[PDB]
Amino acid sequence: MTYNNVFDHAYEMLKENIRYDDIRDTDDLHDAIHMAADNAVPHYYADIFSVMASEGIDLEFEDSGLMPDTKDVIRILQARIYEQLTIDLWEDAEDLLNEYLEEVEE
Amino acid sequence: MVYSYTEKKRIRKDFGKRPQVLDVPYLLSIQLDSFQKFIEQDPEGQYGLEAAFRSVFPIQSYSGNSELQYVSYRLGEPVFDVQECQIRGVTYSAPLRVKLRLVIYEREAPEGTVKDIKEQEVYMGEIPLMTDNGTFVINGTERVIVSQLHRSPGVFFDSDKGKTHSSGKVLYNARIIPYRGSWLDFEFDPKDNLFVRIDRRRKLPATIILRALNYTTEQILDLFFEKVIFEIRDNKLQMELVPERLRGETASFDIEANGKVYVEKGRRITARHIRQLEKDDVKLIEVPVEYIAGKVVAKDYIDESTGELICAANMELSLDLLAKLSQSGHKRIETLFTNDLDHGPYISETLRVDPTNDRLSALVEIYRMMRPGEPPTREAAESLFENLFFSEDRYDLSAVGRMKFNRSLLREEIEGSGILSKDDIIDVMKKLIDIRNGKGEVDDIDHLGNRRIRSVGEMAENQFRVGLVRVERAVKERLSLGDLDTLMPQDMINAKPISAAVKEFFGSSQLSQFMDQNNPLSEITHKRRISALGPGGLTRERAGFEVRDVHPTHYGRVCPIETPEGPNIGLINSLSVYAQTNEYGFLETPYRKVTDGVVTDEIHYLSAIEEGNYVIAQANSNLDEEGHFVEDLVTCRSKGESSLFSRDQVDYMDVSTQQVVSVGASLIPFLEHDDANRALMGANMQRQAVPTLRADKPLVGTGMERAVAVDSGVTAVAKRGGVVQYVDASRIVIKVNEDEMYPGEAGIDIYNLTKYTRSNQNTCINQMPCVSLGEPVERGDVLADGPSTDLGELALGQNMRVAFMPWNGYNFEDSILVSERVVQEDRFTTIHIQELACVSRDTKLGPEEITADIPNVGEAALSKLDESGIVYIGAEVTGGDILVGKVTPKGETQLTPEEKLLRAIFGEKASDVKDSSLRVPNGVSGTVIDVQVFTRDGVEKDKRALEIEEMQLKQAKKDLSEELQILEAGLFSRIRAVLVAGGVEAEKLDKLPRDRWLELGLTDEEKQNQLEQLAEQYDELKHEFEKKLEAKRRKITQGDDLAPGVLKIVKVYLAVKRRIQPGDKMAGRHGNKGVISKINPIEDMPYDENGTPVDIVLNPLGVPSRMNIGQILETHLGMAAKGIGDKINAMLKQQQEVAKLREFIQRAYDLGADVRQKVDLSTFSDEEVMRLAENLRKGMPIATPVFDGAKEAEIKELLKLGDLPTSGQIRLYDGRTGEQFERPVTVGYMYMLKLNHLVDDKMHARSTGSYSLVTQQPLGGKAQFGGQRFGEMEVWALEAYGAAYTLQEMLTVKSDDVNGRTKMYKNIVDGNHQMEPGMPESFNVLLKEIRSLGINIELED
Amino acid sequence: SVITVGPYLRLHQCGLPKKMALELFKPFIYGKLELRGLATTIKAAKKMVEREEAVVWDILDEVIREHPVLLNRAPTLHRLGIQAFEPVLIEGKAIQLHPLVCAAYNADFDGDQMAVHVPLTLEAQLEARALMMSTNNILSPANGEPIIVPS
Repeated sequence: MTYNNVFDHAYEMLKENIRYDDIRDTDDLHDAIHMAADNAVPHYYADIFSVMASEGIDLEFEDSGLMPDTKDVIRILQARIYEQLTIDLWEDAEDLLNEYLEEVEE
Repeated sequence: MVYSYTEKKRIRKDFGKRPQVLDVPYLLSIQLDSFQKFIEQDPEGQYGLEAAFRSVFPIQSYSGNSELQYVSYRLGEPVFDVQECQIRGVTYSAPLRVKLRLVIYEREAPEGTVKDIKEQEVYMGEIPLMTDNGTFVINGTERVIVSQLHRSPGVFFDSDKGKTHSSGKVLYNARIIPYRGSWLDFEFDPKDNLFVRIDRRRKLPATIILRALNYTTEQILDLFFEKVIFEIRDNKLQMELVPERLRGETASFDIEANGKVYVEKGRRITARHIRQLEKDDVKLIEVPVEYIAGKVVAKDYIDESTGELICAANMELSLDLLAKLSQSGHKRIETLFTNDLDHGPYISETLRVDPTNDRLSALVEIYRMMRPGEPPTREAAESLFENLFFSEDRYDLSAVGRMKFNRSLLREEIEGSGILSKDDIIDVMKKLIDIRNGKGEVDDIDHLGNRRIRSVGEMAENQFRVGLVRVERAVKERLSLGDLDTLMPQDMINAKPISAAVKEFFGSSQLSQFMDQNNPLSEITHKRRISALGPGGLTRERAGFEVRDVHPTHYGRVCPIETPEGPNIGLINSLSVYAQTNEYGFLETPYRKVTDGVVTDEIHYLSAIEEGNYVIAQANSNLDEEGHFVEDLVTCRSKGESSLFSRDQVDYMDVSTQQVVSVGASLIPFLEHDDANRALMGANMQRQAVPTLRADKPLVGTGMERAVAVDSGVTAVAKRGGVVQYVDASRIVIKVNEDEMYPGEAGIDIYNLTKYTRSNQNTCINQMPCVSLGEPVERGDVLADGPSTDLGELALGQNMRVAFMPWNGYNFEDSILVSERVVQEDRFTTIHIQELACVSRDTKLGPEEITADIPNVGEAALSKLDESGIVYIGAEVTGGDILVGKVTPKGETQLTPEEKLLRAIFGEKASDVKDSSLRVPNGVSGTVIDVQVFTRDGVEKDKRALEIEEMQLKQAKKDLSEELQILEAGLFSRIRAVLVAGGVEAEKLDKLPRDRWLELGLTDEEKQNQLEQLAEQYDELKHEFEKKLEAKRRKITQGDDLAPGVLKIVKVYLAVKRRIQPGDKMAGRHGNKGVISKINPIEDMPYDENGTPVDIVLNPLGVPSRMNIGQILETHLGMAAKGIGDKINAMLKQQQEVAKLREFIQRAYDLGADVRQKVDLSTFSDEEVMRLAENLRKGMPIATPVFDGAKEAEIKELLKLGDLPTSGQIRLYDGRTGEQFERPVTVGYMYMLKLNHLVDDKMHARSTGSYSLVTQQPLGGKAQFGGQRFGEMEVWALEAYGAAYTLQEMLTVKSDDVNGRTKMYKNIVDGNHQMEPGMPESFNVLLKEIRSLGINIELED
Repeated sequence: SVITVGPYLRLHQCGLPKKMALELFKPFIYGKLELRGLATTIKAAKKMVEREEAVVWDILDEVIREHPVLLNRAPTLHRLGIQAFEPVLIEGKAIQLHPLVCAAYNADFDGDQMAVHVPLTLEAQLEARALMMSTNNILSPANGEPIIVPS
């Protein structure tokens, strides 16, 4: 319900970041994903407990290195949204790279 | 100098002290091993595609009695050439010819064949075949799949470090790993009990997985506890004593032995008291009562009166049970043993926790536990138990996993079926209890013996199995009801979904990657790359921060150096030089055998499990010629940590000092004297470099450059070479040697030199010839020189004269000051070839062809174009010039009542409103290279592409005519030789052509033989020539695949020459990058007493922080190398005799320490000395190895020969002030590099452009532009300054207003310079969005 | 662009590339060619920019002569990450920086980038030359230790 809005906002901001930073590889294209992981995440606990209540995100982790180790729950719940957003936006970034080479008539 | 017929021109002075037994490998065994295992067919059913064929076939699945077996997987031919299919933009794949057979059996006929069909070839599968380098092509682009590492099937262990309980208690688990299917794990409880985890679900009870083996609980507990016989016969209460079963026991009561006391209360239980009880034959004696109360009845007992429900499973005995067993009269009572005292009784506790002891209740419980909720239906539980039971299709324990399961349990067999059995889970539980005791240590997670490295063949097989089970699903669908409806040539399997699946897999996201075009050492380290990211390592059951760290198994298997500079640092480990994948899949590095007296020169390949018990000596240790160890205490190691051993306690030895580094960082001399992070940084400098035009050799190398340049495949390697016939700038042909020769295929081989075509990272590839004319070569010798290659030796960058001083500020911390002479030599002038990919849109209405004659174009731009909108080859495009004519089709506008004059002038919108031309976005300059218009079958593009067709026809004729002309010349020689015995008319042969009127009437037997042989051979050669010519003619002019939205795809290669620039992204081999401050002229730079100005000045102040002593020694050694080369150049310019330069070359190549290089002269004399003098006149190629390389004394004794001061402090002057410098500068020579980044490519700050509705995001000034990232912290910095108007521009006017940009542009251009402050058109949008609801916004002060 | 070092141009001055500064002040070039009467129409000024003759460089030298600018790295953890300077034309495509501003920027000269913000209004020029100069801030705004330290 609210995770779809965050997903669409992250897709739009990541498309604008790859449009602006105009890089054309799959090895160095990660700083635009760092732009999407640091901007599209919600700030305080209201939307964080509101987005994770909606579908699209789970508690289990894909990579062990990105999991934080602290006693504050809000840092782990923010890094959860960040890691899930990077995992769900890697393939969409490569799809918009495949659409990106012949999108704008220039 | 007789090794590969190219070292004789350029002798490398090797400083390798330690002896080498094993030579340098092919460096592509990892990429080619799985390919030669997957494609080559094995009649034995293991390790291949035939092994995957025999594991799922034959199947019928519904009452058919008709099996399908097809033993044919050998025939396969590529459809075109590799380079031609790479140019044409088509994927490079080959069909798989599989011949099938079918057997139809009658009803109730065992082993009866009534009908059969024969199929010679069934078209299925289009597999791409890799080349000898390992670059298979999709859509005209080479793709390299990165090899991975995955958790091999076996038995794993982990301690869990007290994670889920957080007190500090360990939790041992034995997670069995299959090849595919469900995973099973065991769990320890904080209350010391066992649980089962299946597919990461909740906790299962313990003994339900083991009592489902058609077993009873009493048999399980009798398998647990052993050999305790407590007997009661007429109130006896006397049992058997066990002295040897226990080492100590707290005796709380008096223990007597045959009328006398043996162990008193609180008596000694020492070795003497045990010996006095064991030496005397003591029968069964009385025990105290309280030993019984701590015991548990074991087996299923029944009384005389009562039956069941007593002593069933873990019944704690009380005072109500002793009277019952005394009334029933039990002769033998089985009680506990307290087995495994180091761990304790744990099975009886799990029996006490688990209420269920029946098998059917266990199946109902596990059937309700797998699903979230299902009612018990008496057949679902058996099906769910069979699904977890080991089978063939749903479960796999193939040869690697079965061998690991045998080695984990100390079994002696290696061959078995891929299924578990009844005793296997019992042995796994026994192994878990054995780890719980302590006999046997817990294996670490990050061993290389636990993780198996998989390559591209296993990945292709694992993806092909999904297509194969789809194929057998289609076969099971087709064989249903199709008894007489087989249709073996008609109703076969559609090969389109499996081709789409293999095209998606070889064009995947994580696995298949693009090969980086810069510095082909980067290519050969992409081909030797092992990463952990992907769908296979996506699960990560046991991972964390420890996986990214280094384990001491990483000694010689992979390298700890080569990791990328991104976030994933520590998880990509490049494979080392000498390591080799075993036949199971694990990595093995070679070790030579050491006997008692001598050292045997043979080598073995050792794995991690072998070296866990073996002893491995160090690499740097003394060894004489015979093999006797002269050192009494050789420093060695046992399990990874170095500790001093004796001379005979080791039986292995390292072959060479190269195994601890891979091929990427083996080009850096003195890796001891550089820091590890800085060596990693130097590897990240060497991973990217554009090729240079001059390509000067590394004067300081390691000897790895020739091996990389001969093993990467970027240069042409001459096979069966010999006398060279003809070499030009595009072709190399070699006359065949008389040593090896094919009967009928003696001929010549053609080497087509690839010219300047576009690569992946916009780089040029070129192949310069090495042998000019008339020189014998060897099979293995090089002939072409690729990008960054100097005469078959790898030359990534170029070296220059370096002055170590602080300058006037132009080198701050690590900046670089260069000279103007480097610009004068056109040095590292990069050549960037980009792609012009034209598009011709096809709509619902209008024509499809894009033609010439586009209006609204000036005649100055139309003069450089030929017909049909293509420019001439050699015309320069600068910015907005037209390379191809873009054409919108004539649809969408012919049914318009308006704009008739616009359709008369500039009809159907042939150009845009206001846009640039479609060549390159603006800011460039450069000429065209090659046009690649490829046509469709029936498209009529002759007027645009007739030139390339005629040119490629002439190239094909010039390539494939010379071999048959040499064969025809040999035919004419045999004509001139066959008529010697009869009718000598050689003057008539030389006078009249055409075989002297075609072999006139000589002696009849020889005449008939000559006419028959010449007619037969001439007609067959003419027919074969016409067949090859017509076949290649049908190959060239044809059609290829294309998207239906476009008609043609025009590819124009556009070369751009980029001059010198102050950014330059310049670096070295030791992790020292820097930028150009200012282009410094020649006359104002320091120079020595001979007047040679320096070429580059870097900053020594970074030296004590970047820890680069190897840079200093490379500098001081390159100084001596170029000094020897300059003395050779002076002897050449003085034109001395051969014998005077000969003694100098001998003294330069023998004087030193024991570097064991037995190269010498008097092999070739009076020739080829001037050639090597002209080769090495620009500098001496001294090869310095990494670990057994140069010392300081070797550098001093070699540098005294070049008439240079020993400390390196060469006194310099000044070019700006002329004052003699104090603190004499150690000048020398360093091998510099230019990276991929360019300062003119990083250009930004677009201007006010049209077609922008919000935030100036579409159509700015760039290639593809977008306006954002002012920042979220810079706004707060402007708040911290107190900037209001700059922040006001950051809010509305400069940032987020359309009318405000026009007003500000009018203010700047008209000269008003009025800001007009306020809240323009953003707060108005806020008011329109707030007042849309039932609440409004008023207006007050 | 890529930041390089400039061993001159006293503290309230830095460098700026030629082909970048020719483009950064394009409406200012248009306005001053309208003011001096050298360009009659706007397309004449757009052609005079494309020709790159000497009087265009004279007008550009009149633009850059006493006009401020902002240099602004992407990590601004504190206020001294963005600093106002004075551009001087440098041959090439890279930016020459004052040597002693590296501790305030917390980065070394290895190819790190810095945005070049042009003050477009007169009040923004006053904000640059009054508050954001490197000569206005000598001490640190958090400790009192001077931020300009030789290295």
